[PDB]
Amino acid sequence: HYIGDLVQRTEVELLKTPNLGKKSLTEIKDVLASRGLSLGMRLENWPP
Amino acid sequence: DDELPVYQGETTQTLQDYLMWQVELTPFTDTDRAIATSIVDAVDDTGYLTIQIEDIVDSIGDDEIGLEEVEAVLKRIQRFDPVGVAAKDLRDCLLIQLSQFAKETPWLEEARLIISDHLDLLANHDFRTLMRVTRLKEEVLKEAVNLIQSLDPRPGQSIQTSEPEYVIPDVLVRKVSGRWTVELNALESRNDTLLRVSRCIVEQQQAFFEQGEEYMKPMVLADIAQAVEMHESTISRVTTQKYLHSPRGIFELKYFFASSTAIRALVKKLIAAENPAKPLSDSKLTSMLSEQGIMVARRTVAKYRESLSIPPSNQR
Repeated sequence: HYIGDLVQRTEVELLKTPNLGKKSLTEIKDVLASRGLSLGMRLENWPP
Repeated sequence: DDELPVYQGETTQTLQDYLMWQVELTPFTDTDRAIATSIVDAVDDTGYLTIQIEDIVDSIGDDEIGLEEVEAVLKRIQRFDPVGVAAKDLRDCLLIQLSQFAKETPWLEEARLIISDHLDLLANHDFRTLMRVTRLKEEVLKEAVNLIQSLDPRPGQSIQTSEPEYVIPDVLVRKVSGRWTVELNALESRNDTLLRVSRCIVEQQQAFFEQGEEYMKPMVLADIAQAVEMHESTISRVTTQKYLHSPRGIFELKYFFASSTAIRALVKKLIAAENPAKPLSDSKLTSMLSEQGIMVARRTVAKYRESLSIPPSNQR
């Protein structure tokens, strides 16, 4: 849900799940390349 | 040696240095860091120009690595400190600089995306027909354009050019009776004597070219080579190294040794009234020059007036 829980993952961890392939990883890399830029942190905690 | 402030250096930071510093600190992969380092060198002291994209992609030597990977990475690089960085074409520069308006800007977000994304090529002259394209009227569009005109261009904030690179002059021309008189202000001894002779040749140039006249009277290096009997290349070298100083229009005098310069002055006079016609008529001016006796016939003398960032051609 939302962003953060998605934003921290290594591409080596995300690359292997069904249906992603190499294309969708670069797709989310392009979409999330704007705004957040992040694709990682250890952060702190969560409000919800 | 050491224990003193030898001119060891400063290690300042340019824009590419700083961008690379900014890349060091962001969560790029092994490859993406190679694309990033590949883009930040492509960037210029002017910002906007990231030059050709497909050469960025092809420079990596295939093996996979599509266009989209450099595109995303490229966007994120475009997002680093000086707001709009790199990108291309200024359009996408203003779209990235416009990417963060906080979205709480009234009327600006939408209108600014329409104007800046597309049709901005016609916004150069004025609004006019564009007002009918976007259906906007009055100050609704004018305020958005106030924001677009309030953006600035690219980087050139990093800069790191504190050095103005001053002239320091070399020889002072104290102005006499509507002209100029030398004074030279401000082996090794033989080199100093040669520099003094170069100042003497500049004084001969005072006699070679009229100061008061438009531009400078046409002269040949054979005159200065006639006076002291020195070789042409030597005199041109002295005038090329040192820069003559005069109260008005001081210059290395290398350009001082009335020819094309008079035509440039005539072109400047034509430019003053050239404002009425955007296209301009250097060819017509060439016909006027031929009538004046110049005999210019749509020549580069007229073309030079039609060049040099003239309204001519560009307005057309």
